[PDB]
Amino acid sequence: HHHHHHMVHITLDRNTANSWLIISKDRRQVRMGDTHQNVSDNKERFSNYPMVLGAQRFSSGKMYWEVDVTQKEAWDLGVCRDSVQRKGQFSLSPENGFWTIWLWQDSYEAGTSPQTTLHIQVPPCQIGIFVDYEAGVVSFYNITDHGSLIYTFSECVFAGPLRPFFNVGFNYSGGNAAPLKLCPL
Ligand SMILES: CC(=O)N1CCN(c2ccc(Cl)cc2)CC1
Repeated sequence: HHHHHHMVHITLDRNTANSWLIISKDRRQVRMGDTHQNVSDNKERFSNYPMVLGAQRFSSGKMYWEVDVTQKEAWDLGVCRDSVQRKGQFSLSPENGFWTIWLWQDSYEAGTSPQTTLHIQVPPCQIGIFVDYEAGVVSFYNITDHGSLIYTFSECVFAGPLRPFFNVGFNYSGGNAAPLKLCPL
């Protein structure tokens, strides 16, 4: 792909984070803590899952960023509506305002309803995410495999401002403590 020139500098929004997340001082890295991180509750925080939003809101244009997923067993990545549900149980789908892919139990899947199997020969250490607001497109790229396409959501109905979306996943196994990191431009 040739989307690199639409690179944007994403930072994480502490106020949206699940209360067990630890965000670095530079707001570029997030990981699961072993306990509640001693923050007050608020209506923005994701309650049920280890999720956080980027601070940036997008309503036009073309945007590209990259996320490091090295040595994680489970994670979700993509974009979502600013108005997504924060509290309680929900599935990641375009109907609920999410355009995402994930790793879970040694398989990669796109967050359609129902979910779609992905075909990845080279497990990615870094993921590129491309959003074309006007075209209604969200695409995912395998940076470890020379930028090969993972998945394209097309005919997207964004229906609002978009935010970068992250889920570091639970760490029941003791093998998923590693962070998500926003990679430098
Ligand atoms: C609990 C803690 O402080 N940890 C564990 C997770 N860590 C980590 C960083 C990068 C990568 Cl690739 C893998 C794992 C940092 C140190």
